[PDB]
Amino acid sequence: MASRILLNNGAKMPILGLGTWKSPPGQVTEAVKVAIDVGYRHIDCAHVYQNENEVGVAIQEKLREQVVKREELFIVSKLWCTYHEKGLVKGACQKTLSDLKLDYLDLYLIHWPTGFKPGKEFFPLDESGNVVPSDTNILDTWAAMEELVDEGLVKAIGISNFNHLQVEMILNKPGLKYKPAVNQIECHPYLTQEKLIQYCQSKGIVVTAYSPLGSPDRPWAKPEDPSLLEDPRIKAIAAKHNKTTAQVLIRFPMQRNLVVIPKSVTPERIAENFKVFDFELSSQDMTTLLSYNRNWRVCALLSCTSHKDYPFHEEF
Ligand SMILES: NC(=O)c1ccc[n+]([C@@H]2O[C@H](COP(=O)([O-])OP(=O)(O)OC[C@H]3O[C@@H](n4cnc5c(N)ncnc54)[C@H](OP(=O)(O)O)[C@@H]3O)[C@@H](O)[C@H]2O)c1
Ligand SMILES: O=C(O)COc1cc(F)ccc1C(=O)NCc1nc2ccccc2s1
Repeated sequence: MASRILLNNGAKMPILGLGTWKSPPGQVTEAVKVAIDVGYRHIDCAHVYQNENEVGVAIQEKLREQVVKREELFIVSKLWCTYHEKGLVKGACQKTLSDLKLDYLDLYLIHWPTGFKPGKEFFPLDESGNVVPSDTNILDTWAAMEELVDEGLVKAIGISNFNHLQVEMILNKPGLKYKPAVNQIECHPYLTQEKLIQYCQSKGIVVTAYSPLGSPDRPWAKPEDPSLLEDPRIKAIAAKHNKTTAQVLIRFPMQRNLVVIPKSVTPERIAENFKVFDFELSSQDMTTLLSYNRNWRVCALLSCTSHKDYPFHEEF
């Protein structure tokens, strides 16, 4: 298991990164410092997570300490839905750069394929609770992302939560200049994504798996939801390998040629989650884990389901 995967822009991306959604601003600086100390070289960020400044403090301190060189880090962020408008994309990227204390991003993603009305509110709603769309389309937003590459603000661009028809739309964009390097999507044994993954990989697009542990700290969790970390079938595979269930859940996408970005602010877990390069799941383990698919999503917000570009109506 090599540590980095080659992207279609010629750069190499670490297959294990640290997630930062829900990482409290008073804890995430130390979390990222610990992560870098124990070997992480890829951090997954987003403006909408409201903690980029604090993530940036950690990155900058480790650069200043000369624990790691900037060239050895792979920092990812994402353009929020309220910034899809052409004239807002660069400023959104620059705000993220300023908060992260970087002069470039390794990868910048369209966070969701849905544009929302610009403003201070991340989820602008009408009086009945429906998200208010913007009249932007994914193709023009993509052209705006391409400009960021051409101004040196980002080394690679990509997409997130795009279904295969939406990926196809970009691949078929008139005058397409840069193909997406990555599609970052939810993926775990309850949402295995065989079709979308094969499609993306067949086009040379690297897939990143988010919520690989099933996001047990998601704020909308319900008692009746399935629970990966507590699934006796997955625990059994972990026991066989003398690893934790979380370690199995992280190793699983790695063996599908995916990048994976588990989140933690707990130092012991940050370290545990990185110790996944010293064992191998069997082909049988892999197919067995795949067999647990439920088409169950952590991320699929009801208020956005009428947006014309809502991604999860399509089969894949
Ligand atoms: N592109 C998108 O739309 C999108 C959507 C969702 C997520 N993401 C990215 O993917 C990252 C990961 O997904 P996620 O945050 O939803 O959830 P996740 O990584 O599946 O799970 C995080 C949860 O698992 C716990 N945890 C971590 N390591 C553990 C271990 N070894 N043993 C037991 N529990 C453990 C964490 O607790 P503690 O932190 O308390 O240790 C936290 O409650 C996000 O942080 C974000 O960077 C992107
Ligand atoms: O979107 C993420 O990366 C993680 O989820 C969130 C993070 C935040 F900081 C704030 C909100 C969310 C959240 O509600 N995410 C669930 C979402 N589902 C859809 C569906 C269509 C369009 C946009 C969204 S956002």
